[PDB]
This record gives sequence, structure tokens and C-alpha cells, in this order.
Amino acid sequence: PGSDLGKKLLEAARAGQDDEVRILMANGADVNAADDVGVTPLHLAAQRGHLEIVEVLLKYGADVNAADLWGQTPLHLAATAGHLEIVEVLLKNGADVNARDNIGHTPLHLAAWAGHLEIVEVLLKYGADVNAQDKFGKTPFDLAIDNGNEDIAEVLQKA
Amino acid sequence: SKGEELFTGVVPILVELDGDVNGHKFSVSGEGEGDATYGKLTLKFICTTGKLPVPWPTLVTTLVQCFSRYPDHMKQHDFFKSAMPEGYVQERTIFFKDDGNYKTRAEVKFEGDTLVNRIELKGIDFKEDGNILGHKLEYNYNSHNVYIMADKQKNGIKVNFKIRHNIEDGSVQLADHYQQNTPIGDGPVLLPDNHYLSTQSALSKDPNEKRDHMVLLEFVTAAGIT
Repeated sequence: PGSDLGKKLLEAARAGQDDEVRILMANGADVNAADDVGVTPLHLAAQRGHLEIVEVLLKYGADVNAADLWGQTPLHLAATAGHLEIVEVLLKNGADVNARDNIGHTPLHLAAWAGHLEIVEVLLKYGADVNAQDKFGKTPFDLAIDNGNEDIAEVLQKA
Repeated sequence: SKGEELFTGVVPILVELDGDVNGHKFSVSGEGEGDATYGKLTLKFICTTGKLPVPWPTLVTTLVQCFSRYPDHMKQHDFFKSAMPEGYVQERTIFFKDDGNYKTRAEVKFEGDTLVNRIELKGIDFKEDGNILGHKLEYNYNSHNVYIMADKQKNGIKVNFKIRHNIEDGSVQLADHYQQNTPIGDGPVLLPDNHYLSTQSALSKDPNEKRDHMVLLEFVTAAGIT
């Protein structure tokens, strides 16, 4: 019942269970708990789009640039998935805007690839490197052209 | 496809591989997840048996194309996801150029809400001093093209393609993949027009893992018609 608070919290943040997260935090759960792969509650709440849990985890000091084994940070996850407000928040809490997953993607890379204009715009505003290259030498520009997202391309051009 | 809907959001993934090359016996397990909206796959793999006898990059190809991103315009050629959830079989023979071959049989399906890939692998006619078994490929993977031909003869998919593995010295080793996929169920299924799948991959090592293992990040998109 009070065993394995860290797993229980990971689960709750994956499942968007706000009331369970509240309890677990107020009752001692490690806010930076991590499974075998370095996945943390904040990675899971960022990926699955659960904002209230994201806000709360950061107020108890969730490490905002924690890195899983695939070099992903919650910022990459939220930026891949399209969660604009969550991106906004992680940036306001000092998320490393030019962080690298293991293919050398930056969240700008990910966001242009996946067709999230407003998230791009917001990453540019917080200091994203437009020329940065993945390990296959692509740029967020290319990736955006690969995928057919002209307006994103049009944008990246201007910086 | 009704089966495509099943790939909305994140799906956990289990992988199990039973193996024998030139009589060296081995077992691999993996887990992680995938996200077919973005062709993304996030995995880690363990050799449960000891040292692995062949190099990790030989297995990549053999260790769930249900997760490849098919864009709206190419949805009618997504065989793998139309065969879900009853799944498909995937058989392959992989010839390494001046060295042995792998034969693989695999069932890919939903058990529970877990997409699981269970593999038997027989390798034969390899050189105990050659690239494979002499551990001489580097820990590495490039960006490849995987061509899909419809295979009406079997209600499935024939596929040629070739991958190149960098060797420790500047040399390159070719692996010629011949593939057949047939549905497990007898429900209707989609037969693709010819297309390339294009890949990015990154192999890494987990710091706190003592066993012989590979961490794998991978993105995959169907890029076009022939």
C-alpha cells in the first residue's frame, strides 16, 4: 500500500491521475523517481499531455532536463506530441531548448518534423538554433520540407 | 483500416528472440514502446544468455514495421497495421556477402494491448574469423531504404532490400534481405503498391547495464511510391 512510491507515481503521471499524483507528492514520493530507462514522471506527463501534473511536478523541483536513455528530455516529448502549453511551461522553468536526443535531434527538429507551427515559433523565441544538425546532417528546415510543412519552412527561413 | 486505429498513441512493445548461429545458442529480450504517428520506436534489448556471439547491428532488422509512419496519402499501402490485431508472420533470409546467412521466423501481434514480436533465428555457413563471429562491425547504423512489393501469391508482402554495416577499418559489409509477410488472420488486409521506407537510427549503451545489451532509438517513415 505504501510500497514503491516511485513506480506508483510514474504510473499516475502516465495515466493523467491528478488526485493520485497530489497524494503521492504530499506523502513523500520522489519527484525525480526514474525507472530502468531514466524515464521520469515529468517525461511521462509531458509526453501524454497532462499539464496539471507537469506544473505540480516542477513545483516540487522536478528536474526539467532529466534525460532518458534515448537522450530524450521532457521538452522533446512535449514538442514531438504537439502540447503547446506544456512546452511553454517547461521553457519557463529553464528547459534546455537545444537539447539532443541520441539522433542529434533538438526539439525544434522534432517540432518542425511533426508539423507544430506555434510550438516552433515558441522554441525560436526561447533561443532555438535554426542551423543545428542531427547526426544525418538534417536541419529543422529540411525535416520540415521532407514532410511538406511549407509554412513551417517559410518561417525557419527567416532566422 | 480498423487495425490502424489501434496504433493511435503509444503502444508498449515486447520482443523475444531465440537464436543459433553456426551452433552458438542465444537469447535476446527487449522492451520499450512505439509511436506510429511519428514512426518512432524507443527500445532496449538484453542478451539473456551471456556475451552475444554475433554483433548487435546484425539483429536490428530482425528485432515491427507496424510502427512505421504512413502518411495520409500512403495509408492504403499499410499492410502491417491492417493485419492487426491477429497479426502477421515475417520470414526472412539475410545473405551476408562473403560470409554466412540468417533465416528468421517471427510472429508480430497484439497480446493484451502489448505489440509483441517473437522470433526464431537460424544462422549457418559463417566464418569463425570473418566479420560476424569475429566481432568486427562497429556499433553503428546508417539510413536505409526498404522496398515493399505486393505479394498476392500468399496474401502478403515480398520485400528485397539491402543494408550496409560499417566495418572497424573503413570497409562496408552488405546484407541482402529477402522477406515474406503473410497475415495470421483471414480477415481482409491491404496489399501495398511499391514503396520505400526511410529510417534514422542510433545505438547507445546504458551506463548501469552490466549485461550485453543494445539501446535503440529509431524513426521510420514511408516516403513514397517507387
